[PDB]
Amino acid sequence: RKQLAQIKEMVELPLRHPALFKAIGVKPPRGILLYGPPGTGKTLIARAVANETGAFFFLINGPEIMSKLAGESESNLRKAFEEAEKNAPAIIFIDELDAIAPKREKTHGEVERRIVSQLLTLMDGLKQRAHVIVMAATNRPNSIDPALRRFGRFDREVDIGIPDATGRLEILQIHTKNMKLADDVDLEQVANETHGHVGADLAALCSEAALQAIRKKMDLIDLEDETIDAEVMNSLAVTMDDFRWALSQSNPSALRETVVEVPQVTWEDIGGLEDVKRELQELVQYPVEHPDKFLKFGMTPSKGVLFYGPPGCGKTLLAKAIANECQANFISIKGPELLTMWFGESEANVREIFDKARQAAPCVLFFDELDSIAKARGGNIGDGGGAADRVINQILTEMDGMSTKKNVFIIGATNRPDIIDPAILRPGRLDQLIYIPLPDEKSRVAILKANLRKSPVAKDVDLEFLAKMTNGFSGADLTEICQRACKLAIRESIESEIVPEIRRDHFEEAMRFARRSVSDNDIRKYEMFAQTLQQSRGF
Amino acid sequence: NRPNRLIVDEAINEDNSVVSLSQPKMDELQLFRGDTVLLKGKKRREAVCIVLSDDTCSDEKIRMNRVVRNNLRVRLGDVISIQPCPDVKYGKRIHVLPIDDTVEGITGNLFEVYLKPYFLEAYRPIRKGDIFLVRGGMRAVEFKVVETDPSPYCIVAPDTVIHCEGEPIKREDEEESLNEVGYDDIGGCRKQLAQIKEMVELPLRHPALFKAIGVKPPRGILLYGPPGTGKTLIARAVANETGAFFFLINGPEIMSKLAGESESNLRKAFEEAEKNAPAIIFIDELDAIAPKREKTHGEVERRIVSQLLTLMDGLKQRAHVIVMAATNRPNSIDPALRRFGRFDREVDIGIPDATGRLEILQIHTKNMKLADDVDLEQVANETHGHVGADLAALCSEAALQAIRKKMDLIDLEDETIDAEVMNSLAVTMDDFRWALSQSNPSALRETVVEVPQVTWEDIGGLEDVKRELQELVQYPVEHPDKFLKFGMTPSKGVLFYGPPGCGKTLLAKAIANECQANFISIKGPELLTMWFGESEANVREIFDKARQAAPCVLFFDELDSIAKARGGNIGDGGGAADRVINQILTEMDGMSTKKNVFIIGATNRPDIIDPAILRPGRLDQLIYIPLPDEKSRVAILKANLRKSPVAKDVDLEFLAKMTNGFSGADLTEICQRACKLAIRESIESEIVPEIRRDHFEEAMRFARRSVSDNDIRKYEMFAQTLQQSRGF
Amino acid sequence: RKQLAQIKEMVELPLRHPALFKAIGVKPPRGILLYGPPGTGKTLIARAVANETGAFFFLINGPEIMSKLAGESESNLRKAFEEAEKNAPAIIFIDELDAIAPKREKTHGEVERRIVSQLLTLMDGLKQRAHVIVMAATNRPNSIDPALRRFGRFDREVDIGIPDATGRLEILQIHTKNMKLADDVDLEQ
Ligand SMILES: Cc1cc2c(C(N)=O)cccc2n1-c1nc2c(c(NCc3ccccc3)n1)COCC2
Ligand SMILES: Cc1cc2c(C(N)=O)cccc2n1-c1nc2c(c(NCc3ccccc3)n1)COCC2
Ligand SMILES: Nc1ncnc2c1ncn2[C@@H]1O[C@H](COP(=O)(O)OP(=O)(O)OP(O)(O)=S)[C@@H](O)[C@H]1O
Ligand SMILES: Nc1ncnc2c1ncn2[C@@H]1O[C@H](COP(=O)(O)OP(=O)(O)OP(O)(O)=S)[C@@H](O)[C@H]1O
Ligand SMILES: Nc1ncnc2c1ncn2[C@@H]1O[C@H](COP(=O)(O)OP(=O)(O)OP(O)(O)=S)[C@@H](O)[C@H]1O
Ligand SMILES: [Mg+2]
Ligand SMILES: [Mg+2]
Ligand SMILES: [Mg+2]
Repeated sequence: RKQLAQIKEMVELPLRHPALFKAIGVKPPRGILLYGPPGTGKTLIARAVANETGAFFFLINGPEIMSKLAGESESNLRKAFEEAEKNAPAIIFIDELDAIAPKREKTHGEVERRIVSQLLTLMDGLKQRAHVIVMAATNRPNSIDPALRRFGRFDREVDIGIPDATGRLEILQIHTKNMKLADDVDLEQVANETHGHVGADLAALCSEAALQAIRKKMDLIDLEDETIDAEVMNSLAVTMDDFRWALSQSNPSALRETVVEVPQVTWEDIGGLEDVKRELQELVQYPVEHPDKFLKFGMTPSKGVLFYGPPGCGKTLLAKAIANECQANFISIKGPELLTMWFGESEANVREIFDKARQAAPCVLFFDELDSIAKARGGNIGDGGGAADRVINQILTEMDGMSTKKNVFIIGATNRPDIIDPAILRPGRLDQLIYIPLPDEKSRVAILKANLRKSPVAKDVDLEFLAKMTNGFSGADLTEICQRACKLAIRESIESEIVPEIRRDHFEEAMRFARRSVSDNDIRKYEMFAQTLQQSRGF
Repeated sequence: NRPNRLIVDEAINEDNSVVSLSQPKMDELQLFRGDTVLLKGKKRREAVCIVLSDDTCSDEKIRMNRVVRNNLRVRLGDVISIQPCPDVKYGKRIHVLPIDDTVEGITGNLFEVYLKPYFLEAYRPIRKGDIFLVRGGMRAVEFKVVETDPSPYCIVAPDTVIHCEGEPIKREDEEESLNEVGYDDIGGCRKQLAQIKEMVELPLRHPALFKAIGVKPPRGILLYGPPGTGKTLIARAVANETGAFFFLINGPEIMSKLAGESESNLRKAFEEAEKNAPAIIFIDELDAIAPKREKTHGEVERRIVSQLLTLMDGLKQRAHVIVMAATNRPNSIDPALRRFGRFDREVDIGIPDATGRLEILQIHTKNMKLADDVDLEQVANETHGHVGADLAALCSEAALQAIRKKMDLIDLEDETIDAEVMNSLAVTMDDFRWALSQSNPSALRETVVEVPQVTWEDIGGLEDVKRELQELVQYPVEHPDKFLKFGMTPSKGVLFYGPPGCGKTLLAKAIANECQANFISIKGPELLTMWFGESEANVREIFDKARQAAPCVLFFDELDSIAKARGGNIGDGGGAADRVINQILTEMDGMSTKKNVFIIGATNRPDIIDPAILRPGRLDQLIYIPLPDEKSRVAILKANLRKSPVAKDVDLEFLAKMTNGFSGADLTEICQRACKLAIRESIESEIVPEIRRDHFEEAMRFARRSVSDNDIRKYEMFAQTLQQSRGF
Repeated sequence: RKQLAQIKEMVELPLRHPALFKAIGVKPPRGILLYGPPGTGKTLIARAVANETGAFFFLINGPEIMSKLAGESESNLRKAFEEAEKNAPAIIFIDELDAIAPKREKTHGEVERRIVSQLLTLMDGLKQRAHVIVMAATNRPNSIDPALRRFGRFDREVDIGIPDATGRLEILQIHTKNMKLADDVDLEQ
């Protein structure tokens, strides 16, 4: 939705008013570069915006250029540009570009850099003259010739990520609108258990689910005829088990990367921690929702917040809770995934993970368990020197190039804040330090009312009573208690088959098998860094 | 709607023309057990068969064998009409003559050995124009009738005389030979075949049905499996047994010709399929067609890659055409071809297990009649890494050994061979024994997909962990209705820990077979030898095989091997983390909770593994394997000698009564020593063959302890206090 | 000695009885791959087993294929296979193969993988039809295209190592038989 409107801002404005641009000095768009993983819809949206404007549209994807003999491939591309000039206004769209201009460490073949030079010539000479726009699409950032990303050829780029749950909701109906659904069927719950599906994945899933429904009646009906009657087409309708069996197959097996979703946790949804709820807003909410402030008094807002404390305190959720109330998206970067993408002595994939948070403004970036990088360099005892890395210096240098007026907010999280370099803790990258203490009574009662929201828990139990005994337990312990109680209740529910509700004794058994996620000595270690922390800066 | 139409499906019985049905259809058409049934098809032809009764079957379908499928010209996915015919028929005179197209090299009388055993205990009627295939003499030959008694009135009875003439007739174009591959010529891959049966014949037998509906039919299907799995055989069968056109281009004939016409040949191979719709396209090898990877050598070879991408990208609906390709390894296909719309659906065909390998022997030795003392059961149990090609080569060379064993002394030098000695030949025990002792089993070994055969009664003891493993595996497999009414979510990972030699691999297998799931065993050192240095690139594909083979239970045997290489005993200055551990712990988090894939880890020193995989959401439940108790100690002894003639003088419970502080390795090695000493005195007495009490008595005294005592209390001090180690 | 008898088990059996294999279902051998260090005798034994059977034998080693101009090298190999079909039974022997199909980390040159694809085509299409066997020899295991070691092309391999003392005894006399030796001379020590 966000990616479409800003195309609506740069395509139809310089097309529906050709003579308006001829008098004004504003240079219209020429080149638009597309992004996104394969199957995102790089072709569908281009075809829609090229066919629903009335202007001419010409299609050349990539391979038909390299499929023909040498010599005429360049001529075809050259004529495809002059044919668009005469019938102005026109538009040009290129489906895949990564296999067209691989002017990188490959540099194989004489004829293939010829077409790269040909396209560079055909775009470099594009003065105003007529009203023509070329557009290209690709799958990864490190696949476009850097000579094409210069100003005047490809200076404006849009990143289209994997849709979230509410983004994936509309994709189901925009393809199943001709499929009338029964009363007991809804598309809401089925689009909630998935988190990495794109339009192509959902289209394939619905197609095969419909095939399953077709065969479920063709196996017993056995109607062998050429033409089919409409008296049975209308009676057919997909059921619950079809969408259940569709996802249990191998079609969800796809590629997973940084997903852009919006959180759904707000102030009433959580409880307690009034001492840090009062403070996080002071440094996030106001310099987002109050543009008039923060420049009359001078000064400048922060960019970075480092979260620290006992493990299992729910730092990721605490960071999400503030990002959704400022009308910003959220990208979750957990520790080990930034380590598995490191390989050895070659990553070359850092600069592009920050731009997605920039095009999707406003956005709140989160680094979950940043302590993973220090794990690999040196842990526990450590090496002879500092725990610095070529992946840490490159990100701490990258976060300093941004202007203070951008709304991008980076948030770090760690669990052992004594081994991280003060280099990122410098006054100007990570200024404010915020401590996450153990959950109090108001949060302990809330976590229990939240982790069983979809269970038929009887009213015989008391929610406040559990938090009354539970004092020295962390979020992991509070969750695993409920997990154990539900696990024992679900066993007796099946055993009675040889009524299905959770009773007080079910929580009572889970009470006795409780353990402590954290010890005691590490606690006072954590709140001795809280009051005296500015002393560690610089030394 | 005339409820008599039945859907055609292949039969499972390995015999002559016998059609199986269900029980409601038995009483619906008022037909008895043994009766003459009438079958009607298209092209105005009549065929007869026998209805067989079955109860353990599917809901509603017929079982249509290939012998009369060619007789009635009916393929898979068509319709068949059945009706009773209570007509009394008696056979007196039948005339049959072979065709001179396949009788080369056969001399002598062929009616007293190929027609006598085939007719007795059959009572199978015949019609005019029936094409039935018989077996015998290392080959299969079909018969055809030209003139006989007026059809029908033909029943096999001993009172029917025969007489040969000695003049074959020329075969016409009305029928086809049965020597080609059919749907019944493939065995070993059963799950992989049915889901192809779900995506090939459905969008082909109903072309106009898809034109009205909005469901997009399949276009590209990518095959997998090690070489020799059968990537060509199944494709040829599914392309030839559907009636649609099939065109073959493997890979090398494209690159063998001169530059310029190779692309033209591929371009014309696609337009020739459009006009004669419906058609199908199959590509034998693809890894050598599109190597758009670190190779990128040669100008003309990426030209054909772009040509094929162009020819598949432009494939709109139009006609009903499907392209299929096969390969040998996952890291050999151009990633540009695996996009949505070209290759989005993939099937993994692994090495068949023992019961999978059983059928491959007979589907190639059916023409080889075997003696009484020979069976194919035991010979397919000692092997674990053979595919169809390996077994075919093994049987071919075993037959050659049998041929030479009589050609060395018979010395019959003649052009044509007689059938009087072909029938007398039969392979023996020593042939299959000597076949495997040669170098033909030397092949490539990888992850094999087998089903365990150990259940609750097969093992004993450990009631405290049998009671618990089921609570977290069995119910959220066999009870789909649960685990969402109460909310919550099932687990994915279980980590096994304790003294070495406790049988953790077997304990993990015991639960996987009772939930109707396959099993893949990943032992420690094999995932280390595939690591090399700074380059593995082979992790992402080892998890998808457990996903396509749902349900499946994955097992990591001795995960502690990875920590061994990074740092052991003392350890390094930091954590024992690795780029092979982070990439798998990140991969196991991308999966949805509703998948039925279950990963199980096993270790022996659970104090040096990173808590990163022990996070609450990857490895939540921790299960301890204690020392075997009395009930398991008696069971292991009754299990490890199941194939030995142990006398009744010994007592099974008595041994477990002395044995208290011994582990599974010790319990096994005691029996190994007892058998080893008994087998020596058995041979020494030759200068009776049963195990006596003293044989176990000597093994009793030479017993050792696999584990010490101090490590024990170390193991059960982590059992009660383990949640404290999470996070620190 | 051991390596020879098992060739005696797979060459003359499917050649001296052509019509016997036509009636039975046993698939005769097609491809036989040789091994051994250079000078082991990969050519001598092939010539002996091809000349002492009466069947036709055609020789193409390796380099004459790559020595000629581009375009006719493939035609020569193609015609060398059809010339053997008409005069059945026949046999085909290739002297060196490591320099014919280097489909490995080398992958240099356009025309040289062309002949690899040509030979793969000419062997892949070999159904029963006549009684023809192709044989090839090499010097090291990591020099054959893995695509050629598949089932049906090269699935049976023999390793011929360096002969031992008693193995080396006979080699002296099989070449010095025309050299009459004195009384005080012996080839044992
Ligand atoms: C499933 C869940 C697990 C978990 C864990 C854990 N160690 O697994 C830790 C913290 C919160 C957790 N939650 C959780 N999840 C949510 C909420 C919520 N309550 C408020 C809260 C969160 C963090 C802090 C204080 C209080 N708690 C609120 O609703 C949305 C999701
Ligand atoms: C050959 C064999 C060796 C072995 C060993 C070993 N250190 O070699 C350890 C554990 C079981 C072993 N088995 C074994 N194998 C089997 C069974 C069985 N008994 C039940 C059992 C298994 C593990 C645990 C408890 C009890 N034991 C059961 O039948 C199938 C195979
Ligand atoms: N965002 C989307 N919304 C709706 N349908 C979509 C979307 N993306 C893809 N589809 C469907 O998927 C089909 C194929 O889309 P593709 O063009 O293959 O996707 P893509 O992003 O262009 O990546 P390629 O072209 O496959 S490399 C389209 O015809 C649509 O039916
Ligand atoms: N699963 C199988 N069942 C029965 N026979 C098989 C099977 N797989 C292979 N065969 C036999 O082996 C012969 C050769 O099969 P291949 O096509 O070579 O196997 P493949 O899996 O296609 O790998 P290639 O083509 O050799 S790279 C077939 O003609 C069959 O006789
Ligand atoms: N095993 C052997 N027994 C007897 N003479 C041999 C043997 N091997 C080689 N020779 C002799 O050596 C000569 C040359 O043999 P070669 O063909 O060169 O050996 P090779 O094993 O084929 O390796 P190449 O062809 O040189 S790469 C033959 O003509 C024989 O005279
Ligand atoms: Mg597209
Ligand atoms: Mg094949
Ligand atoms: Mg030589």
